[PDB]
Amino acid sequence: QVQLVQSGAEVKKAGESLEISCKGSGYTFTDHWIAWVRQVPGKGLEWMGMIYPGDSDTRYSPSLQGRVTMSADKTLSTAYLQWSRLEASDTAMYYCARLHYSDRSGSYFNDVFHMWGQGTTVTVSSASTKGPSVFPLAPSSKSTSGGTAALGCLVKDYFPEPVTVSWNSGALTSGVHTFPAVLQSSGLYSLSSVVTVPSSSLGTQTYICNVNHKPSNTKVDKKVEPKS
Amino acid sequence: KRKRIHIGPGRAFYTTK
Amino acid sequence: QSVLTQPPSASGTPGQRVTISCSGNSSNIENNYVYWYQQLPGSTPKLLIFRDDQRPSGVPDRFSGSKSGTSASLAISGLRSEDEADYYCASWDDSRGGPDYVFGTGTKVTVLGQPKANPTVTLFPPSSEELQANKATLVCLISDFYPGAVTVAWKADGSPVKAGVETTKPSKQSNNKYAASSYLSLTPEQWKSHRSYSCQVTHEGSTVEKTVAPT
Repeated sequence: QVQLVQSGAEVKKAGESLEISCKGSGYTFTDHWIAWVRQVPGKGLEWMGMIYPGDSDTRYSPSLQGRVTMSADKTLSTAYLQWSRLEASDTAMYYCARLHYSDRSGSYFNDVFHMWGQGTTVTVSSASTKGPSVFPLAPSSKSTSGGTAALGCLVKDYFPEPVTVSWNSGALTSGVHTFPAVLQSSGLYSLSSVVTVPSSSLGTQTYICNVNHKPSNTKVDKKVEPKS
Repeated sequence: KRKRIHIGPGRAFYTTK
Repeated sequence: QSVLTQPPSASGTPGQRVTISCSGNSSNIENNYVYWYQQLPGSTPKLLIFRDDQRPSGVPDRFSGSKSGTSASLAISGLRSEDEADYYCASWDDSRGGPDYVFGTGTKVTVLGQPKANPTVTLFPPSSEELQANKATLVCLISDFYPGAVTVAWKADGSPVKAGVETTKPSKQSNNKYAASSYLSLTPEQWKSHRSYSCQVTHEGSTVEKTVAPT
């Protein structure tokens, strides 16, 4: 059983050093190239480059800034992805893959990434604990559709997750859509909660969204109105 | 060694060794 | 340069057949080998084909690879609900003095479990009170579409903007259709300066557009 087994999740802060590993067994580890592949949550696969355990020759993807490197121990038959100083955008899934395949008729292919590791998930946070700001998403002509209107609460600039939302102290529970959070380049989160309501009632009913963020112990109430 | 990678028909790198 | 271009999404009815293009250069696919990978949600990529059209033992023959010239294709026959995954092509680029591996942009394959539906867009501009706090954000809401795959694109006046955009992965709802959200980050300056900003959403070949101005 040819096997590539990786080291396991790491949660880190921006600026800290890190190593992850990939251990081949049940073959002559020093025979075949090992490569590293990165995948940012929701984005696709990227080639980072490769290492040759035999003589530790490496070839790096043209866009590896030189903060990230590769190494190989002939003793423990293991390969390493290394960082001197992690930053926010290092956050991804990292797989290792060995360059070799053999079909059952003994044929020998030297360019084929058949065997993969389970991945090492790596999280890097670049942000302190911040309670969220809330801003109203007012209903309007452009917002109303027949006898129906959308209004929302923009809950932004918070860390860490999660936040919770409710409308009119829970009394209103339909039809309420609270979307998934988005990660900004500032290291902080945002999300939007929207409700559709009857437009006949837009000038007589009150709408208040309720925002609760436990890590920072903050509660916020915002009244969402039309515009005069 | 067998550090040889064959990238296509009649095309290789690390041919030696 | 160095980018293998794949359509963002593709689709098929069950038992039917879908194909994915993979488009590159003379520096890569034309003369160099090609490989294909399947990536199921949450899981490790699996090699489906190597050296243009060979499939490792253990892989059905309904996966079929072809290549001609500057491009290549992955044929998926006998379309099953378990084929529903992300597909990536790859090959070697030699623009430099050595063997660089490169993956394609990726293709989301959904197996039709219902009928197609185009999305509805609602776009909110920045609120007065966010402007007072000297910040600005445009919120674009994309809802009730199938399959669950869209491309969103923003424009200032009529030109693309890629600064400060993030988009959510689509997820499923109380009409069994997908919804997502996109955010554009701006300065009150930027917002005030331009004629309009637009949020624009492409879905299985159809484009919808909603637009806002600072007035």
